[PDB]
Amino acid sequence: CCLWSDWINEDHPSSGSDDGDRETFDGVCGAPEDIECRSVKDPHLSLEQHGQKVQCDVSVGFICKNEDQFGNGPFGLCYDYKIRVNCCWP
Amino acid sequence: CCLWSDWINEDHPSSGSDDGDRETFDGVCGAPEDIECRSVKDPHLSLEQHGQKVQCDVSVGFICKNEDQFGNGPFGLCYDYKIRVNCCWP
Amino acid sequence: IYGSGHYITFDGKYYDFDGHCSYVAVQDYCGLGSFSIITENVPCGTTGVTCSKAIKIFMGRTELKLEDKHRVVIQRDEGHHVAYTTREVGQYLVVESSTGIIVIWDKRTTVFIKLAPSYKGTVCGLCGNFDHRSNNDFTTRDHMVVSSELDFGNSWKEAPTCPDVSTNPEPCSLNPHRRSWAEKQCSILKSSVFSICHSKVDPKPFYEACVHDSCSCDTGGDCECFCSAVASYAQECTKEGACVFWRTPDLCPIFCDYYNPPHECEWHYEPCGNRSFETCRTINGIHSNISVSYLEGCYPRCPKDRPIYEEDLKKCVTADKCGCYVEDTHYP
Amino acid sequence: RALSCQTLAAGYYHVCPDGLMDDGRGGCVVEKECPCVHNNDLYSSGAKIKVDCNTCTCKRGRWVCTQAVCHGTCSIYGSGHYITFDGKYYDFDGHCSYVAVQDYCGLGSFSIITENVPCGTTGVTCSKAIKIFMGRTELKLEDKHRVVIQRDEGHHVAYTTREVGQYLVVESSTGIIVIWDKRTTVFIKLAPSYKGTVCGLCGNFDHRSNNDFTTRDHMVVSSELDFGNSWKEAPTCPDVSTNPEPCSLNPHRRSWAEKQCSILKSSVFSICHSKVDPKPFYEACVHDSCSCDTGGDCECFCSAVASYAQECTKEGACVFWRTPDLCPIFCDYYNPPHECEWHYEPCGNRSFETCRTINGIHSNISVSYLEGCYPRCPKDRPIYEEDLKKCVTADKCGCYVEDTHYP
Amino acid sequence: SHLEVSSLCEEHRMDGCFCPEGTVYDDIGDSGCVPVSQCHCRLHGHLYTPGQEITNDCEQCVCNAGRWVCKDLPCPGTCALEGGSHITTFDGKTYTFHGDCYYVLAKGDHNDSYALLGELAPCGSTDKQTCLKTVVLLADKKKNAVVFKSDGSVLLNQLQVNLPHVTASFSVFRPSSYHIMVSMAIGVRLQVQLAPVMQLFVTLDQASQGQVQGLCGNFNGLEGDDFKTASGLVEATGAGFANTWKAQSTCHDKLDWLDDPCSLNIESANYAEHWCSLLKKTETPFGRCHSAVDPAEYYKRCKYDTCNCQNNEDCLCAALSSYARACTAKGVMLWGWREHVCNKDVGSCPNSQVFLYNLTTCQQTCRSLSEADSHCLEGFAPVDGCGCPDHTFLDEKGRCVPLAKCSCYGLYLEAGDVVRCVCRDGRLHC
Amino acid sequence: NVCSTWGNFHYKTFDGDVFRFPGLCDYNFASDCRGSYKEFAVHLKRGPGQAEAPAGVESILLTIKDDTIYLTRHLAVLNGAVVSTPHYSPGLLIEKSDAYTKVYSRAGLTLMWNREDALMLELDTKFRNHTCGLCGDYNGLQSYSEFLSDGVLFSPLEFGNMQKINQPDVVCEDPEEEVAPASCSEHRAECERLLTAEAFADCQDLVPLEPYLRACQQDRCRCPGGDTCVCSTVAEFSRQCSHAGGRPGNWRTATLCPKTCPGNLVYLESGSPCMDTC
Ligand SMILES: *[C@@H]1O[C@H](CO)[C@@H](O[C@@H]2O[C@H](CO)[C@@H](O)[C@H](O)[C@H]2NC(C)=O)[C@H](O)[C@H]1NC(C)=O
Ligand SMILES: *[C@@H]1O[C@H](CO)[C@@H](O[C@@H]2O[C@H](CO)[C@@H](O)[C@H](O)[C@H]2NC(C)=O)[C@H](O)[C@H]1NC(C)=O
Ligand SMILES: *[C@@H]1O[C@H](CO)[C@@H](O)[C@H](O)[C@H]1NC(C)=O
Ligand SMILES: *[C@@H]1O[C@H](CO)[C@@H](O)[C@H](O)[C@H]1NC(C)=O
Ligand SMILES: [Ca+2]
Ligand SMILES: [Ca+2]
Ligand SMILES: [Ca+2]
Ligand SMILES: [Ca+2]
Ligand SMILES: [Ca+2]
Ligand SMILES: [Ca+2]
Ligand SMILES: [Ca+2]
Ligand SMILES: [Ca+2]
Repeated sequence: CCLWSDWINEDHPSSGSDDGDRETFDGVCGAPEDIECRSVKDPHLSLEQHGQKVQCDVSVGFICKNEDQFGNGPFGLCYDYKIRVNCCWP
Repeated sequence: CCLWSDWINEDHPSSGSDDGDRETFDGVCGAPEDIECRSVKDPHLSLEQHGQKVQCDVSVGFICKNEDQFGNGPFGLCYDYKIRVNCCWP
Repeated sequence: IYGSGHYITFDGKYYDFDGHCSYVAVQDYCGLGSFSIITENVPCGTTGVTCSKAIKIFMGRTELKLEDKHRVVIQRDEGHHVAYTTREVGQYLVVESSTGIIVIWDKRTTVFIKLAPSYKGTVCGLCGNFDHRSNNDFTTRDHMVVSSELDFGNSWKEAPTCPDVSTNPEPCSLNPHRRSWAEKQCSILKSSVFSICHSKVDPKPFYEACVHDSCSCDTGGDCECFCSAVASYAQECTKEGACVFWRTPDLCPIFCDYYNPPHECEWHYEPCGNRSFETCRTINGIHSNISVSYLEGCYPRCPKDRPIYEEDLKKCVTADKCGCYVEDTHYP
Repeated sequence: RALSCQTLAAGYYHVCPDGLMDDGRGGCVVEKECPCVHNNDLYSSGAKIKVDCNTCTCKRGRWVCTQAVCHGTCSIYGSGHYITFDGKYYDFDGHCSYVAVQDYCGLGSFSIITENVPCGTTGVTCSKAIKIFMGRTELKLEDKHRVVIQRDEGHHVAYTTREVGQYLVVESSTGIIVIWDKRTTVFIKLAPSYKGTVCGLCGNFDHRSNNDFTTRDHMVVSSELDFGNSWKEAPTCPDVSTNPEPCSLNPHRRSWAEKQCSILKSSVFSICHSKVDPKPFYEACVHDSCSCDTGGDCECFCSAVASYAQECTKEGACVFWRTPDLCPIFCDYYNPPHECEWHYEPCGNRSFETCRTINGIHSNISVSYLEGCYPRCPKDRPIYEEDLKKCVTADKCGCYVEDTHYP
Repeated sequence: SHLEVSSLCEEHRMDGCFCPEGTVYDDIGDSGCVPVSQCHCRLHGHLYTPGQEITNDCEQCVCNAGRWVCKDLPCPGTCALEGGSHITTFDGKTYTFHGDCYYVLAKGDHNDSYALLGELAPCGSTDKQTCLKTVVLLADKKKNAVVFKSDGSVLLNQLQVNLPHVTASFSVFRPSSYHIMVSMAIGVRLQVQLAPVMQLFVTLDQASQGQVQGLCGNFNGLEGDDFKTASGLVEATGAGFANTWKAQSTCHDKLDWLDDPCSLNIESANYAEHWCSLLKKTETPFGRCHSAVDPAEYYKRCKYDTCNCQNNEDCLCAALSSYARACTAKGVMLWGWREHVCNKDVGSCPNSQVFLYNLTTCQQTCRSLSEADSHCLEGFAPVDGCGCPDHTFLDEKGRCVPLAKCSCYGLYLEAGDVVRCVCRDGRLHC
Repeated sequence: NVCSTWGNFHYKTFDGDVFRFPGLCDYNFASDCRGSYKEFAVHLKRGPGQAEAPAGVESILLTIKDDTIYLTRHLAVLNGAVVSTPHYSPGLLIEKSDAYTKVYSRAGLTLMWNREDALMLELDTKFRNHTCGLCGDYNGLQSYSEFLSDGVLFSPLEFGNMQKINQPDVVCEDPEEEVAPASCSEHRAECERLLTAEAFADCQDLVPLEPYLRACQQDRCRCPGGDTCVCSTVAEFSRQCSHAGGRPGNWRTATLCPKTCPGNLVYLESGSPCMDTC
């Protein structure tokens, strides 16, 4: 019993106050096995085909910072991301 | 050099997605000394004169949950809170 | 099709679908065909609800398109040219066809399609199949009757790369601060102003549409989302026999003396349309096949030295000097 | 040496012959017949223009104007915008009751109070009620109507309330005039006898604007927020510690606001661009439309575009900016069923006979620039009785005693 | 504090704890119904006792019974011409012009006294990219013309001069090679900035109040009549007022521009947002000035000039050095704001001298110690350039040696010469 | 008409004028220099230099009258947000095939770009005497005001450096004048035999031969070894063929620049994109 979770889009670039986009897995699971890191409005692109610089690991979750996206495109904003987590149940 | 911080109102009951009101001290300080726990629209009331049940300590910050305020008043919502932290600098 | 994704089929089934693609509204290419009407639904707001912003009408090889408060002719064929007619009746734009297809459009988001009763059981799309039996209107593109609003509506998208709608949004839950305004403005419908229509049209699905529409116009211009939802109910009231005068200078005002020659006062606000005057079409026998005398708007009351209203210039003219009307174009 | 009738007072530091000089219009002109320029228009000699109460004359390339002292105007409009009697623009978003004007300044005869409440969720406030204290009479402007509170026993300072266009106009016999568009915009006018004898959030009216930020304890500060927080009425009202930014707290409402409010800097208002500066009216309109996020934002918009078009009429440029899609107005609501007398006059300029002015009664200012719907009474009853919005015969109008219409 | 409440009292009377017949209630402190002549005043915090004076901006005030009694002190006024086109008059009143001519910036009204000109011509591609190019001063009964070109090159009556140049009626200094300081005996002081872009700062005494005309206004306290032309009436827009002050008759008339440059250029508007936002965030060394200067209007001009000009970093660093300039005018000096933003010239100082933020005229060589009362010219503002530390004054050429073997200034002799005056540390034994 | 770039830095204005500009920084491709109000602007950004033979495009920036479209190889961004294609807003259609990315605007603009190197633009006849980009002006006159402005004849290398865009952080060096090589006329027989084949029958009267064979001359002698520069010019000849209205035939054999697609998806020229899909 190691079913995947749902998609969690609980933050936005044009809202919030964390100056970017951060998606964490609290309220669902404690220590995951795997994490999937995709975008909302075009979900087949990898993280290397967006060109933005993020970190998305099983330890803390997802982090995008708007200050890191300076000089990359002409807009300088995070895209809208969403995540799954994989957790095993007895 | 142990100056108080500012007031941090970075969450609201009628917004967000944490089902209440939670104020944490990240981005300002790592391990505080003291924390002050007041309300926005009437800031001289103690936490025992609001009647809502909260936890507000130096470890994790401030937590109000809308499910804990059932049966207390006729409205059942958290009030709008704000915090200071005390940290010492060399 | 009206507001933030509300539907009523030809057999009278109400549902909600908030899709972001192009969708088949009506066609008779149903499993070869003669028309197709497409709707283009885009996000209007930030909550994920969508509303209709363009209509494409395919009749044979002619393609009209209703876009930016005007009609555009695209690809007029060589010698076939299925006879259609475009005129403006009140606040709405009305396209009619000689084959029995009638599209009525309030230039923002509300569309009314009408079909002659020769199209019984020969259409499909998001409007059903028009066979006077409403427990099969959720037939998908592959001829399967489903019970979900979201498996039916996701099968009539035009492009395969458009996404699937997996839930319907709740705007008054995603905008808690806009609920108190919406439920107070939209309570005109259940009030004593509309109390003549309360026994003739059920106000309850029009109250719920108005609150759904006003909680979700959160990017700008929400008093346009409101006044359209109150005029969808007052239109049914006129159609059933109850003329209600609901607009005031503070609530949804209308500006009909804009059209007057400088201070000669001929354009009046007729709140329920019911006036039959002489145009320069109907003086030469030309008549429509339905009754559009219930459409709200500003109507002329031409004087007694030129009592003939020429429609394509909004001018009252003498019965001799109006125009030509060949190939759906006004020639002076 | 090539003079130009515009560089007379410059000094000629760094064509026409000797004697003659250019005029900016054409050929070479003597110095005596030299024209005058005012707001990018060229006026020949002996021309007459008016400036707000005075009359000028182009004499010898210079203006010769009369010296009378005009009324002074304070403004309160939108989401916390002010203009003082001496012409100082600032922003203050306070949530209490505030002194707008009074002469109890350090004993007194009037007081005008504004009641500012939060309109939105971003923390900006707008004005929703006006209280006028004249002696012992208290008016109150609230819920689109005037209310009389505490009319005194035998003093009863003579005031008058009538409705001119879309606004409500209170006037007093002592020189105090309040003009109110029934939502958020207020205009206070004082007769020039009140020079240097008032205080509040509107300044002190002494034709010198670097002391308008005098606090209640008679101290000139440099902050908008130390000045405005000192004119609150209750001591338990909080202090405003920063001014909000609505288009930063609502990023999704910025694109609509900056596109709708760009009518002011467009070719529609291009006759007024040389006579009134559109730039502080563009910034007020965008600040107002990003912050009406709880409901009814097309009312916050149409008021900000009519604050600019009112100045344009007042300076001599009538602009017709409303369409059936942009801010429509409904003036044939008031007609007797299909007899068409109420017309939209976009710039007010019409002087018809009421049943006050047929009996000598006249005002002390000119309110013939106020937008709204005006009557055009027929020729079998050409006298407009104002307190019922009816055209009547000159005999059967009313009484007008103690500010009440008696038929 | 709120006296005379009962004259506007729309309530009836009830019970509760009150005051006696006189004896108003203490709001500012914490006591009870104290007498009226014991009311402690307040001023952003401190609880001033009734009688404690204070020295404010341009006035001094004493705490009377609850209210302040203030009395005026003499204080100057400053007209600024920053960017290519941002005029700030003597009475506030900031406006944008974009001209192409010589313009009268300030001149004395009597018949002669002085006249200060200035060229505002296009420097970039379009007409909306203008720059200051030449400052012309017509002083000493308008018979002496002084010209300040935008490469240094001060020249008097079409002839180059060597700096310093001290005369009887005026004097021109150059303390930091990108800064020229001009003082006049009439009461006029000039500061010409030369890098990154040319800017000008003018200072008058308050004796000349209501006695100047130009593009800097008339300096009378009101800012509603600064657009009053020299032929009567007040104009509406800045470009209609300023076409009346052309110093040449053959110049064309200019008009306003109701556009913003950050919409016409999409590539410049992200660079403008990222770097001009440092004036508003508090982690930077600009949040120290937020209690005094209120950067909300410098932020709007910083985005204006950055999106508009062709060399975007020279307009960024000029607009960041004008917030720091107008913050040192109110005490708060920003030591070290050039470490992340505009430090392309900090480390380029020579071998002995370093980059300073408080360089003034009277930190000069030992030749300045020879006069020591002739040319010091107090009353200016400190500027930022290459200079020597708290000791080791500047020698005749090159590095700055310490005080013992500085010089003996006649020609500046070395530290081995005996007249009977042995050359010594600064002073001479004569 | 049509402006176009392709291949190894080949350009083609609205009025012919095929030249070769090897600039690598950031340029203006076409723009509305009317003066009163700018309707559109198309900014081209060449890459860092892919190799000797190909010449890619890193990104395209496009601003139509209110809103900014940013196209890269993998994603399309409208006003800072990623769009799912097709995108149907009522003045702007943005759709993405397997080959091209199209942008259709109501202002009379049509952009079409395979995601490596070929970029073409189409404007209606409203914008005549107003365009000012590297695509020349749109007056209809062959080489009149693009290269001979005030009597002085501009070379194509100094015409391209005039069209540059200054970015306010990066200094990018203009390409210097190379030493004038030999006019490669020793391969005119191979370009004439190849491009006038039987597959290009009903386009010899539509599009000319002399510009696109002149561009074939440099692609044979500047790209030695493999043939990847000659089949981006005849691939551009079969796109100018099928834009005027003609229909070319298949020329790609198994030894003359083949292309591969998965399944039994055969490659063709001039077939309709509207497929019935089961
Ligand atoms: C109303 O419906 C009638 C019935 O179809 C339409 O009459 C047809 O008109 C077309 C050409 O206009 C003819 O080819 C058909 O033969 C007609 N039908 C019949 C039964 O004769 C009529 O055109 C419609 N009204 C309008 C205004 O279009
Ligand atoms: C306009 O101003 C005049 C001047 O004050 C007002 O006239 C005063 O009226 C009051 C009573 O109405 C008298 O007690 C004063 O003596 C009058 N003043 C003078 C100088 O005679 C006049 O009332 C004002 N107009 C209106 C309509 O109120
Ligand atoms: C400038 O400030 C520094 C403080 O670091 C100090 O050297 C001195 O106060 C000033 N230097 C002078 C006046 O030369
Ligand atoms: C300019 O005018 C029209 C379009 O405005 C164009 O057809 C014509 O060729 C142009 N003429 C010149 C001389 O540029
Ligand atoms: Ca966020
Ligand atoms: Ca997200
Ligand atoms: Ca919350
Ligand atoms: Ca909170
Ligand atoms: Ca059915
Ligand atoms: Ca004053
Ligand atoms: Ca002044
Ligand atoms: Ca040409």
